[PDB]
Amino acid sequence: ALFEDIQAVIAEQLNVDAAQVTPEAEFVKDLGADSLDVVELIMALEEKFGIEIPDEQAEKIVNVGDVVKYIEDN
Repeated sequence: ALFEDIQAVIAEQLNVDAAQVTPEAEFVKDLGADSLDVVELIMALEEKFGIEIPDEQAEKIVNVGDVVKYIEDN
């Protein structure tokens, strides 16, 4: 599933437990990331899923739902 997949990349990149990584969970406030962490995370995801995330979109991405709903919509 695309969720378990991305959730995996998120949990390993941000060194947190999978159970934390929920659609509602925020990269910064909830998962302890800093802005640069999300930049690295996004690049690893673009790599993994071979899809480009235009900057306008990347800056709109606040939670794990935002990132998932993008990848699968694209």
